[PDB]
Parts: sequence; structure tokens; C-alpha cells
Amino acid sequence: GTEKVLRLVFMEELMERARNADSKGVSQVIYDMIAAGLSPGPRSFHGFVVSHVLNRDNDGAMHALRRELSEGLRPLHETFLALVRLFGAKGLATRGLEILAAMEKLKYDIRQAWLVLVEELVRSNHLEDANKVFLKGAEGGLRATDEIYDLLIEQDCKVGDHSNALTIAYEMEAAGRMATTFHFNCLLSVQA
Amino acid sequence: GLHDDAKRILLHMNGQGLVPSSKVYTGVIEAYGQAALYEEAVVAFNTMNEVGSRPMVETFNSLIHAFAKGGLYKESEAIWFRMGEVGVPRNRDSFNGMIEGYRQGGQFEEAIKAYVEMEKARCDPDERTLEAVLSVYCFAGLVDESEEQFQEIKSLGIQPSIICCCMMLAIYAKSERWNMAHELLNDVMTNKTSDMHQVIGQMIHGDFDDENNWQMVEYVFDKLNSEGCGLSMRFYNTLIEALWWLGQKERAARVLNEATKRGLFPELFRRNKLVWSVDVHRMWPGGACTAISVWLNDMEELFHKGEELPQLASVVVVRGQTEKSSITRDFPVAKAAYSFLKDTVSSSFCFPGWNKGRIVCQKTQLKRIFS
Amino acid sequence: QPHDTPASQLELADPDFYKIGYVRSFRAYGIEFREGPDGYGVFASRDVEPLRRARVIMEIPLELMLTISKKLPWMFFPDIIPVGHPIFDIINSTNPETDSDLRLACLLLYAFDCKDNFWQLYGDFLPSDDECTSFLLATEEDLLELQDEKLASTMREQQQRALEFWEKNWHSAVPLKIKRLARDPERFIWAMCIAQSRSINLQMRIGALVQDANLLVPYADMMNHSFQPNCFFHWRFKDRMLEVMINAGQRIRKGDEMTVDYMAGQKNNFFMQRYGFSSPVNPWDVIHFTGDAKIHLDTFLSVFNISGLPGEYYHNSRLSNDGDSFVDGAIIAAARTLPTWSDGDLPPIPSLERKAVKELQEECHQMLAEFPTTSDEDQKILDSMPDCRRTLEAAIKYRLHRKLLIEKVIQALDIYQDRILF
Repeated sequence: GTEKVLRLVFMEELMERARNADSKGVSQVIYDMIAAGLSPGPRSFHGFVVSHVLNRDNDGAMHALRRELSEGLRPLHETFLALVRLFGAKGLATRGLEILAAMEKLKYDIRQAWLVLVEELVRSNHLEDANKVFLKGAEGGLRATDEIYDLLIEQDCKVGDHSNALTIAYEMEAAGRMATTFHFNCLLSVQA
Repeated sequence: GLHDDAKRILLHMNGQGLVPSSKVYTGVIEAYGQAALYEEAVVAFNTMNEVGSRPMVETFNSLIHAFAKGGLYKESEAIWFRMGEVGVPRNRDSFNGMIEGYRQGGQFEEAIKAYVEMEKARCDPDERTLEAVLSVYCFAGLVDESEEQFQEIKSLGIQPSIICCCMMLAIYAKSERWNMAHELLNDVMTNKTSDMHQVIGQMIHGDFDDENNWQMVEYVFDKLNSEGCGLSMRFYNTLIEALWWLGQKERAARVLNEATKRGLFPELFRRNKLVWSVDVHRMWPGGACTAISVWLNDMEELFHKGEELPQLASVVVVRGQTEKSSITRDFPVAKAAYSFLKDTVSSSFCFPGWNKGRIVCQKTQLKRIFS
Repeated sequence: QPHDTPASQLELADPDFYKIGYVRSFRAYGIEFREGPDGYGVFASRDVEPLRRARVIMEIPLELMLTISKKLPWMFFPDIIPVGHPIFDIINSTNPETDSDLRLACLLLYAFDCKDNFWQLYGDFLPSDDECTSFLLATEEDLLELQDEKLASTMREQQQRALEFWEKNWHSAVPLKIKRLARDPERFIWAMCIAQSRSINLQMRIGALVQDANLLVPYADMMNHSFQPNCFFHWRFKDRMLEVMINAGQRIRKGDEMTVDYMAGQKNNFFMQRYGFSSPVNPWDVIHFTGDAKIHLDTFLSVFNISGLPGEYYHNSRLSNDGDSFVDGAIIAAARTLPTWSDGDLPPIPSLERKAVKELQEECHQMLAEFPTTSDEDQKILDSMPDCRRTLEAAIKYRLHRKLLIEKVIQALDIYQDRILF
């Protein structure tokens, strides 16, 4: 009856405070709602995580993740995706594999998260770790999109890395997509 | 009992690079174990267990006290069972904290069993343990039964402290013994105990309160900071218990003002646009009723000044995993809170259906009693 | 006691259906063909545990099927049309891009008039003009009853085109070789219906030539349709035989219905246009919304456990199975067709989505009232007629499936609006 009626106003202002990147407001709203008797849910902790995510706060995000996990509640997919994106933007590649493993142990799918990780590592001027993550994920049977296949090859050939480009091309042809002129052209640039 | 400064220190230490040591998290779980921040202590202990350090017995006897401050008996049982398999012994302060947590909560039967287990393990019961054993028979209807421990305290050592004398006085006043307890009251005021124990007793008797007479007890109120929030909050709670039940209500519930100005009673009231509540989870029945009356008059005085009423007014009486249970009404504080909210005010405050661990009032309902 | 299986409700087919093929180089491993009221079907007779590789259940040789290339030089690899026959002038005088069913229909009509041919014996098992579900053999009443103007217009145009082709090619001055193929104008329409409802496009290789052609293969058209298939067609060039192989990893138990995919990734309208079939769990049918309200996509996929890339949406059972039994192809198609917005990792506001869900619901209600009938009335009409025309049955099932999809979208929006606030 009134349970959803009060949860509506409990979550509305929480999300409104999390929109403008305010963590203290979300924290005090969480304290108020747990003082009112209702146990916190994953949708509520999503705002507390995204408040730190929008303010490039990695330690606060990890603390929020540990808080959500301590009460015996599995986090949602969007929270883990935001955490992976934040760890990839900061260049912390080694801290993304642990999050991927945590998603895997929770019976999730780690395909889109792995793609977001490699894309954010490439866009953040982190090429070696991006290629390492891509090769680690490709050996496990996880295929990638054509756009990532093209971006990795283009960047590795513009930098001057031929080994990783050739390995990615071999993995692409093994997954099913055959090489086009563009790919060969990049490789020839590094070869010439 | 500072907690924000602890968080700042932890942040600066993490920024430095040095991994926090055992005692760091051991003090953190105690700083987050005195401000009703139960989940932060749990997550700090988890980080301690997930950083590369092994918790010692000090961490465990700090955690049992931090979890006993609220009254979560299930968490105490869980941590006590985990201490048996982690490979550590159970020292005296561990049993002390267990019994202290069981006191404000239910299950009065387990206390004597734990004490006989102490006797079996040769725990060498200390003064705090004997005080806890005496308090075992305090919350229950065993007034005349709670006298052999008093004699043991008077024989093996000096007369018990004021936290026991005023407790026994409130116990005597709860039953049908009003005038026969005045001689025991004069006893604590005409004996050879400590110097500060003499001035305590005249602050309740007589008037003793004005711009100068009540200024004398300010020194006694500020000198007790050496305990370190261990027995200071206990002393204030016992004082309020012995003062409000039999005495003047305006004289009893006024110590909470200077206590909040001191910083030893946090989270006693929550005020916000959405919520407006009162947390008495770490308070005894009489103190809970005092805080309820204080919050009631503080809400009614804000009723006529034209302020938006909250969507839900709650009374945090019992917290923890046990909250979703029908066994809740069995808490000592709960019976008293229900009686006080049923006899003093109208039948507008009731238990929630989503969580049976507090007392809530709907917006429209609150307006009716206010008018 | 007999085991309760989906295949136990039907009876075993005539043994001649398999005997006419076993005399040729046709084999069927671990399969049992069973006929029912709707038609023939292929079921399993042996528990197939999860395999590492595909397992073949059918081996259909090349000399048992028809084949016409898709390019301009029309090469019939099973050479059954001798040079000089005037039917090649009818096959060749067609547009090489828009009409490919005409050539298959002409080839089938010619194969029906050639001795020692397999289709003279297999034609006895093809559906007649009364048990066929195609809309070419329909009336104006059933087409008007569809309550869809564009589909009715397309079907009328296609019937007109078929009749005009038959009138232009089968005139009076034609030699008797062609006149005996389709004497009545209904024979050509039935041939086009068979060629359109049973054709398979597959890239085949013989010798050194690798081309794509349109082939009518026997014993493989009996495979039913399912958007979660269990088998697929494979061409073996060493023996010139087509294979139907179970997917690798999928577990098949006894009595299961072997199904393949017809036109993977198409709307529910083209199914009714070509095969005359409609399914309410189609994960690709499109619902058009004119409103500007936009729901959140990631939260909508998280609440329904629809995990995957926008190209491949699946329901993750191991996240929630019993809790989410609602998750079918309908909710997937909804999540694909609902107007959605996503701006980075910005969390959604409950008020905006609560105001958008009611707009979506009122739009669904105003678009559902456009139909003259309701859901329960069509549900009673479908079983009020025990033995009616197949076209009318297909049309009423199409309408019922459209209405059920709308209702499923409405119920899913309700579940989303009432479960977003845990």
C-alpha cells in the first residue's frame, strides 16, 4: 500500500541529488531511509555509486561497492559497467579485471563490460594494457565488434606496433571476420 | 569517539601509501562503533580482512563492544561463533561485552549461562563482570533478588559506583517502595566514598538548580571525559533513568541538552525535509521515554511556526537483523516505548508493516494529535 | 504408461513417405516424421546429449531437388530441362531481381510432367489447395478481414501479378508441351504458393563452381520454424548432399520438435506474406509509436534480465529464471522497439519515467482501440469455428497475436513502473 508510496519519494530526491554529482546528499538520504526501517536496495545504491563515478572518485566507488556487497545483495549490471568505465578512463587496467571476475562469479555476462573496458582504455591513451586486456579476453571465447577490431588495428599501426596488430588480425580472421583492404593497408604501413 | 576525523586520517594515510596496521583498523572499528554507524565498522573489518592483515584479539573485543552498543544479539552470537573457529581465545572483556549487549536486549536466560561458562573457563571475573552480573537482575522484576551481588561488591571491595547505586534506587522506585528507599538514598550521600561521589546525590535532591547552584555540577560534568565514552554515556543513561522515573521530569531530561552540547549523545534526533525521527536504539526504557517526550515537545513547538510536516515520523527503538521479526516486542525498551506512546498520546503511533522494529506516524495522522 | 511428450500427440506418418526416399541415397538419423492436423513435422527419437560438434540428422542428395541460380545465366544443376524446350523461354523472360518464385514454379510444373522424377511421387505429400496456409489461395473476404490495409494491398497485387503472368505466358497459341503443365489458372497459383512457401536460399558448390541458388529440397521443408532454432542447413560438396545438423552444445531430448530458422531477423508481416505463418513471440516485430516520451533503456534491460548487445538480446536465466517467466520474445521485441534514451551513466529520475510510462500506455490504448474487434472476441471466434478455411484461421491468429503483443507491452510497462522502486 503505502510502502511504494514512500519509496517513491525516498528514491526521487535521492536520484535528483545524484544527478548533480552530490555524494553527501545521497549518503544522508541513505542514512535517513535505513533509519526509517526499510532496508536499502540495489537501485538506491546505484545512485550512491554514480555520485562518486561522476566525480571521478575511484576509492569512494570501491567503498560504495563494498558497502552494497556487505549486506548480501548482488549489485546491478549498470553499477558494474560504470565502475569498469571509470577504471578504464583512469588507466587502471589491473583494477578492471578484478571487477570483471566479480561480475563473472555473479553469473553475469562479461562481454559488453569487456568491450567498454577496452574502448575506454584505448580512448584514454592506454594502448599496451588495452591490447593485453583484449588478448586476455579473446582467448576465453569472447568475440568483439567490428568497430573495436578496426580501432585497435588502426591505433596499433599509427603508434608503430606490428606484433599486437598482427595478433589482433589473426584473432579477427579466426573469429569469422576476414581482413579487408583497410587492415592490410595498416599493416603495410608499419611494414614499409 | 570522533569518526569524521578518523575518515580524514584514513584518507590521508591511503594517499600517503602506507598500508594501515592492525591498530589502525582496530581504532577505526571503535570510532565507527559509537555513532550508530554499524555498517561502516563491518566494512572496515572486511577491508582489514581483505588487505593482508590478521585480526588480533584486540580487534575482536573491540568489535563485540561496538556491536553491543546497539543491542544486536544475533551479530554478537555470529562474531562469537566466528572467534571460535578463527583461532583466538575468549578473554574477560569479550564476555563483558556479550553480557552488556544481552542486557539492553532480550534473552535474559543466556546471561547466567555465559557467566557459569566464565566460571568454568576460570575467566577471573573482574569488577565490570560483577557489575554486569548485578545488572542481569536489574531490568527484570527481581528487585529483592538483586542483593547478593551488592553484598559481594561491598565485601570483596569498596561500595559500588554511582552507576549501580542510582540503578538500584530506580529499581526500588519502580516497585511499591518509595519512602523505604530514602534511607538508602541518604546512604550514598552520607558515606565515605570518593569526593565527586558526594556532590552527586544533592543535584537531584532539593532544588540545587539556578544560575550559580547548577553551575557547580558543570565541573563534575566536564571532568568525566577521562573515561573515553566508555562509562560516561553509561553514567548519563543511569542518571536519567534514576532521575525521570521517580522525581521531576523537567529536572531529569535537561541533562541531555548539555550532553548533546558535549558531543557524547549523537543521533538522538533526525531532522530533514523528508524524515523527522528519533533514535533511541542505544538507550534504556526510561531514557527512551525521556527522549520521546523531548522529541514530542520539540516537534509540537515547531508545529505552530508554520513548517512543513515530514512524510513519516519514526521512532528508532530496535535495529539490526532482528528487525524483521515478531520477537521484537520482547525487547525491554520496546514494552516501555509502546506503553509510553499508548498512554501519553493518542493511538496515532503504531508499528510499521514493512519493518516491525520502530514506531511510525503518517503525515495526516501526526497533524491531528498536534492540533 | 505412455510418456507425455509434444510428439506423442501426433501419429506416425505413412512409411511410404520415407520408403520413396530410402530407395535413393537419402538417410535420416535419429529422427521420426510425424503427421498431424497442421501438417508433417520432424521429431527426435533419441536423447542427444550436449555434443562438441554438430550431428547430422538428414542427408538429402542433389538429384532429388530442384535448383535455379540467382544470377543472370540460369544454370539448373540437376539438368531436367532439355535444350529446345519452350519452357526456358518462359523462365528466361523474367526480371532477374524481383520475381524468383515464378521460375521455381515453372520448374516444379515441368518436373510434375517428367517421368522417372522424384517429384511425381513426392507431390502426393505436398499440401493441397485446401490445407495450404498461403495467402495467394485466399479470397477478398479474408483479405478484408485481416484489418491490415498494406498487407491486403500487397497480397492483392501479388495475386494480380500471378494471374497476369499466367494469362500472358499460357495463351491459346502455345504448343501442347506448355499447355499440359498448367491447364487451369489455379494450378499455376498453387505452384507459386509451393515455390514461395518452401524455397531455401543457400550457397552451393559443385565441382569448381561456387554459386548461390534457390532450391526446393524435399524432406527439409517439413522442418518447422522457431526463433530459437535447433538445426541448420549445411552443404556438403564432396558428395553433393544437403545436411540438417543440430547445433553444437544444445541438448535434445526424446520427443523434441526439430526446428530451423526461416528468414532470420525479419518482421512478422513478411512471415504472413510469404509462409502465411504468424507467431506471437517474434523478437523482431515492430510497434510504431508517435509519442515523444522516452523510457530508459539500461534500467529496462536490467529489470527484465535482458543482458546482451543490442544485436543479440537474450534472457539470462541464471540471473533469474522462476522470478522472470514473463521474459519471452515479446518483451525483447518491446525493448527493441520502445523509444529509449541513454546519456552516459546518468541515473534515471523516477518522476520522468513515471510520466513517460503513462503516456506510452495511453498511446498503446489509443492504438489498440483502432481495431474494430477486441482480444476476447477474436479468441472466441478462433475456436468457435472447428473446421474453417486456413486463410481465415491465419488471419484471425495474426490479429490475435498483434493484440497479445500490445497487451504484453502494456503489462511489461506496468511491471517496469511498479518494480523500478525496490
